[PDB]
Amino acid sequence: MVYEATPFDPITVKPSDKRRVAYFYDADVGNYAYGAGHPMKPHRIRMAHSLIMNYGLYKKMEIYRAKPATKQEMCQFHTDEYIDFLSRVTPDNLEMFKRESVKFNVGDDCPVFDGLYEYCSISGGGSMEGAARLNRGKCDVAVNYAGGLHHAKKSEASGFCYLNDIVLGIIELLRYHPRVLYIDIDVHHGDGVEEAFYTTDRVMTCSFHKYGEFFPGTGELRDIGVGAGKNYAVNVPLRDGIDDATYRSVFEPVIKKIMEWYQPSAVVLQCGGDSLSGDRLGCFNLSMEGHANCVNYVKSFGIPMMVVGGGGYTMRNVARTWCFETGLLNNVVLDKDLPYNEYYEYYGPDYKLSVRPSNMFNVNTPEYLDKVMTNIFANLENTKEEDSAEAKDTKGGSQYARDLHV
Amino acid sequence: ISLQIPIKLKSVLVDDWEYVTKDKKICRLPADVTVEMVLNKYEHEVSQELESPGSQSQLSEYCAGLKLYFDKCLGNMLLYRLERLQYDELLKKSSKDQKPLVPIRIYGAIHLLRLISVLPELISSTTMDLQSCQLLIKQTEDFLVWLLMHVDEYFNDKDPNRSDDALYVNTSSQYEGVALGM
Amino acid sequence: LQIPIKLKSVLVDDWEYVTKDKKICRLPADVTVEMVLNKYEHEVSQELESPGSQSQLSEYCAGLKLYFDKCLGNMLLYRLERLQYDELLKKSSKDQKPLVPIRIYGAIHLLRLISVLPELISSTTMDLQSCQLLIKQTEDFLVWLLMHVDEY
Amino acid sequence: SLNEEVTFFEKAKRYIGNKHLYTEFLKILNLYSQDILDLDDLVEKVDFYLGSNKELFTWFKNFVGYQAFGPSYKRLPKSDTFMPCSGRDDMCWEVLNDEWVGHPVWASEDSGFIAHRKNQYEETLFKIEEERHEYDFYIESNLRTIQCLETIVNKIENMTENEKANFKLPPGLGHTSMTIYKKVIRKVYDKERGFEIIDALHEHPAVTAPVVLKRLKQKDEEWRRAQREWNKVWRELEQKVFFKSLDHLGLTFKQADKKLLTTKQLISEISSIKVDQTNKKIHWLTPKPKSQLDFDFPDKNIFYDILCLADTFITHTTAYSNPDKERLKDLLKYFISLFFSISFEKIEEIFNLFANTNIYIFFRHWTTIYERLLEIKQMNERVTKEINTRSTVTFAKDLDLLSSQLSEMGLDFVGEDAYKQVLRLSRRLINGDLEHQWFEESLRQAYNNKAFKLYTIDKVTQSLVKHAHTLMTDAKTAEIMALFVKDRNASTTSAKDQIIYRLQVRSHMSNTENMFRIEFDKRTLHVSIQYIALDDLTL
Amino acid sequence: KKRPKRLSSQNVNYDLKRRKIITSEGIERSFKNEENEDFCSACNQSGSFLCCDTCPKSFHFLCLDPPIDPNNLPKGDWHCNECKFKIFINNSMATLKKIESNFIKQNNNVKIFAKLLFNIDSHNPKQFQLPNYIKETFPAVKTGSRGQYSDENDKIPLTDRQLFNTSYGQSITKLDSYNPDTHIDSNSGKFLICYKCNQTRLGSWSHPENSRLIMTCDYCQTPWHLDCVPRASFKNLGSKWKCPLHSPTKVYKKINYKVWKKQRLINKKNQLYYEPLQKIGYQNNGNIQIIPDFKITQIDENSIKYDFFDKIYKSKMVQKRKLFQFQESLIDKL
Amino acid sequence: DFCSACNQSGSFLCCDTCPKSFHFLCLDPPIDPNKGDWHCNECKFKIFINNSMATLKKIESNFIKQNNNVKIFAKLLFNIDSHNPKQFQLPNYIKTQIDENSIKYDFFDKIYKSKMVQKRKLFQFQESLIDKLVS
Repeated sequence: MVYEATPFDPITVKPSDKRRVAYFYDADVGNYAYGAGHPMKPHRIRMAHSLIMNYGLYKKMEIYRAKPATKQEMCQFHTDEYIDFLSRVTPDNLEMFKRESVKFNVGDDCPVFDGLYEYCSISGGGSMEGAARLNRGKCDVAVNYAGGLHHAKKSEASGFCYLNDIVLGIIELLRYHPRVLYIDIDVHHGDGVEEAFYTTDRVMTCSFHKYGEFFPGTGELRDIGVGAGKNYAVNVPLRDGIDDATYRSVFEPVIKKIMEWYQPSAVVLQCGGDSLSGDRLGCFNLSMEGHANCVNYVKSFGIPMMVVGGGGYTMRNVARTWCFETGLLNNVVLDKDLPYNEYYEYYGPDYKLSVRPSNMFNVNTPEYLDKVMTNIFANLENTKEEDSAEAKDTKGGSQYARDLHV
Repeated sequence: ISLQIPIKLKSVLVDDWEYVTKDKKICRLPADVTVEMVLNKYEHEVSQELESPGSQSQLSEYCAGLKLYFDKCLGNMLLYRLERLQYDELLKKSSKDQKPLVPIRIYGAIHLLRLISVLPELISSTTMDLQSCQLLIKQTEDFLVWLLMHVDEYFNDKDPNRSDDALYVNTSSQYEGVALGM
Repeated sequence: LQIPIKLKSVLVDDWEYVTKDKKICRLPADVTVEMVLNKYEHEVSQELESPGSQSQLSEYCAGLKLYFDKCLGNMLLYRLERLQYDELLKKSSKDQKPLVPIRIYGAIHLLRLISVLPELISSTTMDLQSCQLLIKQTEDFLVWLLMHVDEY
Repeated sequence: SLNEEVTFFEKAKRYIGNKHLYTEFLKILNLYSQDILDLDDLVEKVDFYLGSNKELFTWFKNFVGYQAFGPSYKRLPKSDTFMPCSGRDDMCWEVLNDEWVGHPVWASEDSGFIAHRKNQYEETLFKIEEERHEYDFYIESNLRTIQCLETIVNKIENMTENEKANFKLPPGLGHTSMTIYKKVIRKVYDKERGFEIIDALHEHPAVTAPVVLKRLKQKDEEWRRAQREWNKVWRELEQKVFFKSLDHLGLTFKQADKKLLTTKQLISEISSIKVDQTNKKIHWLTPKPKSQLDFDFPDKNIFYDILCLADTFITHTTAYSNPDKERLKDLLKYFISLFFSISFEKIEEIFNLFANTNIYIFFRHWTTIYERLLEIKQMNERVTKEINTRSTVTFAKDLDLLSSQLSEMGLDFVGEDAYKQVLRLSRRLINGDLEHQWFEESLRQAYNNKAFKLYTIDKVTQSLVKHAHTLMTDAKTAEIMALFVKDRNASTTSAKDQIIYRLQVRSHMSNTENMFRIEFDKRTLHVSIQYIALDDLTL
Repeated sequence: KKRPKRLSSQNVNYDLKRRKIITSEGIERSFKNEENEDFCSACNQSGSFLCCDTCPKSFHFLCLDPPIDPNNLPKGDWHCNECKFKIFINNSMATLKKIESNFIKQNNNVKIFAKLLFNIDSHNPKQFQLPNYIKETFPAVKTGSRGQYSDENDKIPLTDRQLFNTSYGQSITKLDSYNPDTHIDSNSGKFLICYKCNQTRLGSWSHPENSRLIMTCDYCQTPWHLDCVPRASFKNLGSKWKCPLHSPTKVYKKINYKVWKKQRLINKKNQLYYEPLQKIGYQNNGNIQIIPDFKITQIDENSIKYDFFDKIYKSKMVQKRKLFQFQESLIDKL
Repeated sequence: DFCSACNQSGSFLCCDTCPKSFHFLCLDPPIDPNKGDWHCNECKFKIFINNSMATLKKIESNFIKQNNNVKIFAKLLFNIDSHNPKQFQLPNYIKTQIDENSIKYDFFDKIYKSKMVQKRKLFQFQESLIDKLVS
């Protein structure tokens, strides 16, 4: 109800609940590049998998290689012409699609590269297979670091995002789970996910982002919802450099009230490297410990949840955070020492599993967050195809990426 | 030469300019205030309320000339660059439905006001007898006064976010991408 | 602009009777304009007047009184009434007293002010809204005077 | 009630205090009264106007009898809704929306966005990450293509020749991917030749596949040895930039502390919190009995540590004369021993004070040095336990990946008290043998960028001794401190000597100089400052 | 010790990044024998163009009288609409006469619109621009760099203020450095005072966390704390910020709805006009200004207070009448 | 000759500017018939401010501001001496620092009168409810 300014408590695992974790990964997701000077690069997933494949975490969880989504599946939310354009555009014939490159906003903000359709299909199939496995009870927590995009609209490509696999996973979750809650904990607010469920009540979005004429420009205490979606779109705008304790104090009570009033049957988490320490885009000061503590807080209630990797521009920090999140989801803590992997020389000079908080000024005053939370809780008072729905995915357990050499 | 226009219609035109260029809005293709019915209503209202001393022939000549001028004037100096794409879409639809396009019947009175505002420059563009210019300007001023007499019936402000019939709809991002930047 | 007519037959009776006996034989009126308007104010301002502002009615009474003070010898008399006004001016001159017409004239002099009011209202640059409010106030006053023919 | 509703407008006018805002308030009231604005928006607007006046706004609410979307998401017409997706069933059609959409170009009014500012060290790190990502992406794509092609050629060679001649393959090479091998071929060959090489590999394997695999193996060997070669440069560059990249405030602190420690800055701060009560708000509980109530001195040994720092800077400075140096040291020692209860313990390692601006600025410098050193002392045990248990990873130690020539010049913080170590480092910088940049790097490595306030400890100590020299050069401040010495009698005889004390310090002061009352209680080591603007001056 | 000048590793590429010498490698023996300007003439805008050769003028693909899709271009040296006359009808053949005078005989009873109907096709297409006899009658509206509308947005948008030092030129991500500059106005050297909590909240150099973010309104220069208004950061792009102490431009009522799109300013010989007629209620539909065609009424303070009290007491009266009707219904229930 | 203020011919009254006949006992101003040069009331208005000074300046703008609590017409209170008065004819359709205190007292009196009006109306409604209840 009021911002209590409680200090950052340690990350309690509370192992009373044991969650069967299904990690979805494809070896082909890291072999696609946007180009030099571009913030988005899917190569960060490969080292996130490598850190996962170097802690012995495969002995506590199920690895999965999802079948990539087809045109009949990504068109469950996107228009047919957008998917038809995306499956034929390559960076050698853009002049033949000069109209559709600016119609669907595929220019310089979202460039064209080889395997773009393949990467989008991989991400969509991963999200779909994770949601189908969560729906049938085959897993307790589904991990989808291999691709996840919140900026993608119905027929618009924006935010270095092309295919909104999050809404596809939510749609898959919507066929059995009635009430789904989408939690966003990064900067560059998920306007695509929020606007895709703005006028519905069975799915509501909660985003902790940055406002003040940032890149998305969407997210406000007045952005609440229209039609049947009134009081079913929650935005918590934050200023620059919110630290770990401030993020905990602004994250835990609103989540507690949200699930004490909405009580969702499914959770979609959008953890990412956008709200981490100093990277190419983003101004938050939330370190590894607070970012993992938010997810561990979400893990404390034992709700069947989705964790989806989103942004990330500095691959070492986002890989460290995703590895610690995977370890926390398996009811264990990881040592700060980094094991020897294929990207041993990639990480920082300390070579430790830690993202250092950049000592910069925090402008999130207690009274601003107090009035934001009072407005949010006032808005919260009223809250009281051929092979779709497919759980068919390859096991992919024979592969390994663990290094046992010098 | 010179035209005197009511100030309320000038404010309506400036609001149209704001809605198109700044607020990025376009008029509704299913117009209920179209140029043909508005001109016919004006002609009948000024013809059934007074006698015919021979000036009604001149008024019908002016109405027919305005209709013929709006038939082919809409695609040349009207139609801001944003709303050109809707015009192309309806032209393609009309050509697909084997029907020649008549913009008098499917465009509202805002474009008629735009034509009236531009009309002095078109008058100065061509070489005309001055008495003909004075007569045409007098008829245009009388029609503008009549339009001011029914300003609320044909021009009403309504937010498209709160109502579906507001003579102005929002534009999708695909519309902005195709119409502007290409 | 037009004023409703119910009791203006008294006005034409006076118009016929000014040439006979002037319709008034007492140079100071027994029932002057001051107490007539005071009884009107004590009658309407708490019976039919809605709560809120009564300043429009008080300002109407004050403006009517001040206009009557400026209506001296101007569209308010007949020829015999002009002679009566000359006599009043003469008898108000030896005692140097400023002759106010409110305390010397009766309700018969109000009707000629109200009847000529729309013609001179239309004779000046006056906003139509103010004309509507003024004719509404005069209609109210005449309606109040309809049930008070004793003063008439 | 009685004679209150008539005075509401005058009360509102005197409360607003601005004529333009009063005219706007009257315009809002009028447009409410024209049956245009409803009661709820009127009450909200008055709440924006009156606000903190709880009684007036509550009476307004009692008098008036009072008890849908944001700046984005404009609604599209239903004509554009009918965009066939061919994948939407009834549930997708009923749970998704096609009318209310918002775009980033609409939220910024087509004026763009401002990216967050990053220092050039962060840009160097971004360049390093881009280069490492490009090298590793090329390495991994080539290695995956080599794995696929080596499986292909093994399956070629282990069988006979008739199906070796005809092994027509679809796109994908029997794998789940479609174009990674195409990308590798296009990168290793020309643009116009990669297509034809891919075509002949698809339509005619077993003739060209082993040769292209050998070529890719040679290219991968070159790429691997070059990545090994350049990784040393990339590792050495990021070691000197990473702590600079994290320290967003440290590189600007050299200018920020110089800009915001002058006399005018402290005058403005203390006058701002002085006027922070003298405003439209009502006066309650003798407002402003103390200007700030925030100047306590909890620690003690910090007194002796700052005294040692000042002694070292005095022995280093060549500005003041040696008798001036000795008299400055004695004056600082006596001022510290008299303003507090310290009886000059060894350093070998309610009472008021009415004074001018110079003593105030000098004591402000003393307090800010004390506050920075106390903030360092607060996390001393935690940072000592962290620096004493920083276990280096064994594989990084064996591979010589550990950071060299950063703390190997004696700038390490391991095995010693961190607060004493930073005190010794500040003393060495005061004499000058340690580069200021290297001191900042050592502090960043030790305290994890939490000690950017100690970057200019030498400069603030220089300002400290400079303002202490101003305490002993003019007769006015000398008379002020002499009267301060005469004021401290180890006893409290206040409420009688205070008035003539104020008059006496007024006789040694100008008629426009701001008075500062430096109060200090006998216990709890508390000092507070009263900013007097000569309101006590009755002349 | 960095020294990246040598150690070039040209084996792959001397360039730190990816030079194209691997593309220059050519082992392929595996087969082994088994004048036009740059703006739209109708638009004055950049982008893709369709350029004619007979004239330098070029148009956009959509801004043409027969608006053509870029995916199906007309082949055969397409000419502009003006160019569809010079080397075509009415200028090349059947010339040596004024075709405008000859056009009059084709149509009748359109004599006042005859030569205009002749001249309509003799001109190139052009986007609609409001002529300089309508828009200059409003002193706040302006024509943008692309012909866009502009009335009260943030004037002179930043062009060189996007680059600065590590101190953020437009925001407060740094420490207390911008606090004494922003909290103190340069006109009088006095601390700016927030309207909600009447204080400065300047904080201190020692404790910058106590300071609060404050910026003035763009119209009335009202100092407002960022924590006293639903605002996240500074409004320095797009439109000017408006503090909540201003009269609304357009409002909606609902019990379909009304808009009341303000009044605007008419500066054509100051035509806006003023008139002081009777007080105590006027039905002026807003558009007032305070003294101590488009008609701005003249209204003083006592008229406003009398109208407000009249509205309040009328509301009390109708409420009382509704209560009377409810009690009458209750007594007819018995 | 005639008399527009007498509706008859009668006697003659001369005027220096635009001589229009009247009666000596029926002058437009109520002054002594026996005299020097006399201007008509419309002529007096013409020579007051319409000739050379205060003509572009509108005195009506000052006149509306200087009659407090009398605002029903500033026009008819101004143009009452701007023309020569005539005999009344039956029309054809029948056959500072102290003004603020004063207006504050007037506002208080109006609010009080509204308060007794509200109290009497309430009391009447309450009595009506009472004697309807006892039936």
